[PDB]
Amino acid sequence: MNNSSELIAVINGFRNSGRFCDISIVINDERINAHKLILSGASEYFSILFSNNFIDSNEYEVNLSHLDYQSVNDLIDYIYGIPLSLTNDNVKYILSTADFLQIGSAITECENYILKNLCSKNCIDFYIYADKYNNKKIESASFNTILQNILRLINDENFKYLTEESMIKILSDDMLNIKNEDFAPLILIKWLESTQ
Amino acid sequence: MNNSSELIAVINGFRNSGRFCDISIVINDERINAHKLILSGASEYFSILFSNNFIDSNEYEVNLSHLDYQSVNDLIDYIYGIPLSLTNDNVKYILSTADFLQIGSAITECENYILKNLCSKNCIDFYIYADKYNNKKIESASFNTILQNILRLINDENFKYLTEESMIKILSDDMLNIKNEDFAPLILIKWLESTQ
Amino acid sequence: TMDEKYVNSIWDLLKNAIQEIQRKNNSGLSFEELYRNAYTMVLHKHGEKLYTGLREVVTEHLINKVREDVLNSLNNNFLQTLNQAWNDHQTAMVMIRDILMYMDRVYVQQNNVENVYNLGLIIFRDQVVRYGCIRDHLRQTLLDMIARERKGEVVDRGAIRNACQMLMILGLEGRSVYEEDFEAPFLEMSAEFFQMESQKFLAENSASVYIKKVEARINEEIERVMHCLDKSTEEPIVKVVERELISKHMKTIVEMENSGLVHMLKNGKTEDLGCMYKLFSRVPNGLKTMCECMSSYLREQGKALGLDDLKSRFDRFLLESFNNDRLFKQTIAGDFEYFLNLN
Amino acid sequence: TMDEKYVNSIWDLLKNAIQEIQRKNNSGLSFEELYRNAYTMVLHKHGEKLYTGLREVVTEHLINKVREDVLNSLNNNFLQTLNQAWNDHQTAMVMIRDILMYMDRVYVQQNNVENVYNLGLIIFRDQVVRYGCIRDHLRQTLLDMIARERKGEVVDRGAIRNACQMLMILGLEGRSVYEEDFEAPFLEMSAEFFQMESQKFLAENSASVYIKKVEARINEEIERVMHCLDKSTEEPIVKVVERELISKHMKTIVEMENSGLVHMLKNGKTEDLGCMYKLFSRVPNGLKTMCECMSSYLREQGKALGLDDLKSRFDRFLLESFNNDRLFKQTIAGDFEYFLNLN
Repeated sequence: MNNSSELIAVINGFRNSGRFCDISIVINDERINAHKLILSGASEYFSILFSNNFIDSNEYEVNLSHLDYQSVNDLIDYIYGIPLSLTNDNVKYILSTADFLQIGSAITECENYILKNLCSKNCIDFYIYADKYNNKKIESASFNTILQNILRLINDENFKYLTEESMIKILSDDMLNIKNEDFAPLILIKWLESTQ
Repeated sequence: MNNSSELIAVINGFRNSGRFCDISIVINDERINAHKLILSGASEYFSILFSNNFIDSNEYEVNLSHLDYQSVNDLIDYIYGIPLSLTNDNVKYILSTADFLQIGSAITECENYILKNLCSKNCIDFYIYADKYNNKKIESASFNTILQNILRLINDENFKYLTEESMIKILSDDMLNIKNEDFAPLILIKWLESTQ
Repeated sequence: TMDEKYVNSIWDLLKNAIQEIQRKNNSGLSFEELYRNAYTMVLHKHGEKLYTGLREVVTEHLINKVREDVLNSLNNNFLQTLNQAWNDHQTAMVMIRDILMYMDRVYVQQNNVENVYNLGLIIFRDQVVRYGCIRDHLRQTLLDMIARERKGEVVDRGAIRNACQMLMILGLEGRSVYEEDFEAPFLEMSAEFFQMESQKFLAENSASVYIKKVEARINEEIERVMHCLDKSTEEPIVKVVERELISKHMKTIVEMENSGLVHMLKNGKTEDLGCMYKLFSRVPNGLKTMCECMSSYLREQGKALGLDDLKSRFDRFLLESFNNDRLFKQTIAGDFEYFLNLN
Repeated sequence: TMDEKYVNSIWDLLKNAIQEIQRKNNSGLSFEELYRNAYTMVLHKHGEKLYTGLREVVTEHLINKVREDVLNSLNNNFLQTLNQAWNDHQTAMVMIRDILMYMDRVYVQQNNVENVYNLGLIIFRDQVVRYGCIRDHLRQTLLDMIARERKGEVVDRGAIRNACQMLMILGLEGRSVYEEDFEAPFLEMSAEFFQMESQKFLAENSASVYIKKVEARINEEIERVMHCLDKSTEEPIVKVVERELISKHMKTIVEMENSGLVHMLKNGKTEDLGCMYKLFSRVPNGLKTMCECMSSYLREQGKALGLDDLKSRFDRFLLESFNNDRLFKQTIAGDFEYFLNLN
């Protein structure tokens, strides 16, 4: 039998109790107590951090104030025996933090959720996100989902946030789902009306 | 997805490397390096040991010379991502050590293997074992398997090791698989001939 | 017998250790060494001496020391001394279960007896908490604090919270101790208070003011349970409030001169009549009393009379105040069929 | 452009850090701070400056410092200095991959280029190990040590083991570097030694002694591979031993006067004839040569003769020495059918 799931539950029980905790994560004013070994196993950032090769290797406190608290907290819960409660609103921020901390187990679960739930109302927001965080995997997928719902998205609320360079990339050549071969200038008019 | 099996593999990788190891187990002249948190999660002996309530709580070395080395080593491997390679010869010693260290995950896997592989050639040895280690679960099962193979076991090699009190318990009342209602004194003769 | 003198000597080593944990001298105790002595004792079929011995040592400590410390504090910080005694017992029993863990996993499991934790709870319950003078004083202290808070005084809610949570745990995953020692005399004392307060409100307040005052007491008693007691007491106390203030005065509330149901139907106090419906729906025969008083007024007004003005008015009361109840609907419809029978 | 001067400045911070790791001054370097600079560089599509820059810094260190340290040690502890340079490069590249981890997980993954570890191996291979004078000296040092050990001298096997394991890793999960730089001239040098040793043994030893001496050399060359080289060299060296000592002298070994196969068949040296069968089975046309020489002797003896004595003797050789081979069986049976044809 496999007792890996039973063992992690006792370790998570020790984490809540404060037992064996040899590391603390500080995000502005919030504190999360965990174990050096557990964080190093799932996240490669902590593995390279506690490698005894740098000045920051032998410390009790780690400052990660530039990252979202609820994102970091849920990611530590994911490292432990708690499954990730993925929702369309938080997945955007959980992926960014997982990409920085380089956790393979969480980066895949977030990407798979985004690709699966890539709707017409979502794709418009996920493209600008992947264009900022250099995620070419989601950047290409959100672009394809925008192109197949182009005439539905020109009237959408999030259409104003799309950059000038992004508009050129969309109209550039082909694959844009337009039945009439004269919709392209009308799409440009709607963008110039929404952005002003 | 569940990444509990992936996480324990990295922790076992750190264990072999010597990373985060804050405890050492000494058996006569042999040494096993592990983590305080991992041993406390599966074995309740280490959990009560590293509880900060005793003099032995804050130490780097634990002396367990009264236990079998290969048994302790394989049990630590069982606490980590390595499955227990159970065989009729080592299961006798792995259960004894697992009972002392009070590991629930290993005590069940060993008992289930003993009950499953309880043959006529095995039961005779497992009874004397359970009579010494006060294991009433296997003691009753080995007794039933001896009683159903009584006439086959009177000629067996391990028959001489059965105590006088054990012989009285077997012949005491019923359940002994004997077709003729006059085999009981002949069984006593074979015991007095084997033990002399 | 060698072992009859040897096992009695190995027990004396474990007996001294348990006594050291009771004195909070666990700091200089070796777990490794003490565990082996308990391990060897269980393996050699001498678990009876260890278990019977454990009961006798814990009993000695809770009678001679713990019981006397509580009895010598009956007048000064009683609840604080009893709670400290409870916390010290819990801390001691965990470390006692820690060194005698092999007995707690092998002996008590196959012999089918109470574990170290449960055994400690039984002795602390029978010899301290349920002990004569302490049991009476705990009941008298807790009931007085609730009686003082109801008058308008400030009491230590946390001390009541700790004492109630102690009585719940001592029931061994049950409420038998909390019910007998606290809940039963609490509901008996409360009923006496609610009945006297009912008599006051019926003489110094209006029927409309009374209904709103009962709702205020229902919400006040829910707060006391959630903050000071166990939440399983929420339903039993609400039922006592409902019985003493509504059920025992159902006919009285509706028959109040220039304030009751008849007065509300005349003046057309829609939202005020709805408050009566919300309160009387809680108790049995509550809405039945409201219907009987309504039918008494409706039948007399239809007898005096034209009739389309009464049906329009009573339909407005049915939908807005009585939340379109089928009992109230058949009462109105039944009374209008009676007026057609007259002529 | 601001960023054309800003990104060049943020790179100078990372450039100084990589140079500090190369000097083994990693002790006072902050991972947290250095990781953010590489993280911001990759996110802002400036990974090209970081990757091209990394190659140029590593190239600078391995040409100006590492290459010169090896070239200045060609006469004193060459293998020790080269192995130290190899270990220092491996330790530096791990910590370089450590601070530039975000580039190693995002940039090289989506742009499909070599990782920090593989990039370091290419530059260390092309600029140090495969560099003109070092490449020639490494080949001349390793081959001399093997040539000395074959003569009966004691050599540093561990230094050969480390140098061979270095050449295997530099092939990027392949043996291309080890084969070209070491294996090919090794098999060429060995073949020259085995042929000269063959000429010695054929003049100073018997055919029976020769076969046992070849087996001794086969087992000696297997030991050298297992202890000093890569185990993939086991088959290529054994084949060289087999070709130079057996294949090139097949007819010579069996035709040895008063020592060969004919002499063994006359004297009936069963176990000694079996040794020839075990050695000749390794090479193609080996057992064919043994059969042709056996048929030449068997046909002449049957011609001279009665015949039942020859068949009984040759059946004893077939089962005991020739392990009941079907080729040897049809040769004996075919020769006895020829004697029946004579008369």
